[PDB]
Amino acid sequence: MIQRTPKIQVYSRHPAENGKSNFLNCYVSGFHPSDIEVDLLKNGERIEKVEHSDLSFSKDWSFYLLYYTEFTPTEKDEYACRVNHVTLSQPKIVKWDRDM
Amino acid sequence: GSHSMRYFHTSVSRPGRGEPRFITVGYVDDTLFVRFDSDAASPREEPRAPWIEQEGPEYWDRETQICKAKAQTDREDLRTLLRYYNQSEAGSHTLQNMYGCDVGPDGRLLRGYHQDAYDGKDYIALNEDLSSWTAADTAAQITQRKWEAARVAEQLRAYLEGECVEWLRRYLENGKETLQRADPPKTHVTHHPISDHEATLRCWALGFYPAEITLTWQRDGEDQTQDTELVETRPAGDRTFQKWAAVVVPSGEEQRYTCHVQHEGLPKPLTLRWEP
Amino acid sequence: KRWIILGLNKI
Repeated sequence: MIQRTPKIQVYSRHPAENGKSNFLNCYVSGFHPSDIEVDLLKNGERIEKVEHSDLSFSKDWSFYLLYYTEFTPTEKDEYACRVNHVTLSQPKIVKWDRDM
Repeated sequence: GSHSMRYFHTSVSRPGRGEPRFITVGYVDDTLFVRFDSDAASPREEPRAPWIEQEGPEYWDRETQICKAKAQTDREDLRTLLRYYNQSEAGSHTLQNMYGCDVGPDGRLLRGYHQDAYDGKDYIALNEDLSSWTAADTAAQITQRKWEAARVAEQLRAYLEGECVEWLRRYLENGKETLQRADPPKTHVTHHPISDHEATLRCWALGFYPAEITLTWQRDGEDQTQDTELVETRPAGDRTFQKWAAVVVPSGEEQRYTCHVQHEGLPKPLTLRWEP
Repeated sequence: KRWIILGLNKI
């Protein structure tokens, strides 16, 4: 059967401002099958209380999910999303870049 | 403007780990308003938008019962499909279904939909006539023959022309504060040098609803379709969406590049340039 | 409001 690898975007809900509460998002999309593993990372370590949306799909039947958590960005702290899927031989890590 | 209502359903089998998991969500335009997950503690359909909360307890009981019945039929269908495709019982498989209606500004039906997919591939679909089917293969021809015998399309047509349209009109009125408000995008252009010779111009659109939008880069008035990097429109998480488009330009030629923004919330299409 | 079909549309 067919398999489609996920697209991954890491980004904040509002424009990032140090010391200001915000939301860190990881949006996975365009993947099949629907089994997927998504972690949000703070300085290489897994953030604990990450929420996600309910499974849905686009017109071409491919799935999408949004994982999210509250956070307060600083200058020092690095954030990332780590995604594992059957199409990936190893977990893919996408870094948060506050200009993307 | 125009509006849509859609119900999405996914069942995923998991041999050796219990019965298939079933998740369904309902949308009006780009606004999630109901959800149901068979793995929840006490599975019921739950509200996800303020304007649906006012529906009575009868609404939720009947909606919950429909969800549960769909979950059971999907389970039988997944068993059936293993036979149609001569498949083992060892692997995980997926059944997807979408149905809904589109209405125009006058609230009149533009068209209805009912489509299925097995393992991410088109399986069977109701045609635009709301009376005939298109089957993808010989397996789905068996389903078509069954559905034709049981007069399924007739009941679907009655739903799509009747309750789907009428209840979508109701939802649009009750949630008119949000459903009938278009939030225009907030836009800006950023500049990131990559070398001495070229730099990246990125055109941003933030905080817009609904999701539909057009972002285009022009060089000297011609579209840079092939050289534009365009990311998928993404949800901010507060109802609004985001998108950007980037182009790599030779240094000193930035002023020849214009970003054009089309959105429903904008009276005029916007033209933006980078400002040092 | 969802479509009521009562399992008649088995695949």
